[PDB]
Amino acid sequence: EGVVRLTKDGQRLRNMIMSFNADIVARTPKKKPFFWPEQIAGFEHMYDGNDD
Amino acid sequence: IKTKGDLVRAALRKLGVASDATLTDVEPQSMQDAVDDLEAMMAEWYQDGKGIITGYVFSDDENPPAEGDDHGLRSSAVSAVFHNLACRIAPDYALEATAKIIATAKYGKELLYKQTAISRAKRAPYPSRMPTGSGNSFANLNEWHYFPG
Repeated sequence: EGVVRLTKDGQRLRNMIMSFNADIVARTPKKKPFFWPEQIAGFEHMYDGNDD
Repeated sequence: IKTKGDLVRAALRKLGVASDATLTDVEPQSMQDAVDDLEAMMAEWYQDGKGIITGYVFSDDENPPAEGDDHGLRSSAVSAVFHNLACRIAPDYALEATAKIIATAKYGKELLYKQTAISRAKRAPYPSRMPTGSGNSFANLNEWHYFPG
């Protein structure tokens, strides 16, 4: 046995956890308000992201 | 619909007074009073341009408002106008407008003021003590600070 044989499980678990966390970062929808379509009807160029 | 008399006749029809769905006929002074009420309500809404703008044309001082004058409202404003007219003239005939008429009038007024509110939602210009950053090449024109509002 060398030195990298007993670290295999911990390293694999670290890689799996980091991959899962990157998936969480990427594929999770961001924070946006929940609006009824009738609440903003006609006012839908005010929530686009513009600061006008 | 097309003139102030139509706005009055439709408003009375909504209230169930003086409509051909109940074989009831109209009184000319009811027309006169309702046209006067419509004129007053439109003037109060307008406030000489400081309020809601609907395109309604007001009769001049010399000529009192008549039944046959065109209202001049947009096609999307007639419904709100006559619903609010019916709501306003409901107490005239010892009646209270139904919940549907009141809700429709509120919705119509909201839709009338929607576009004006969008237009009037204009931000103020930059303050008078704000500097124009060095990223603006117009700074070389001695324009280091913003114009006052």
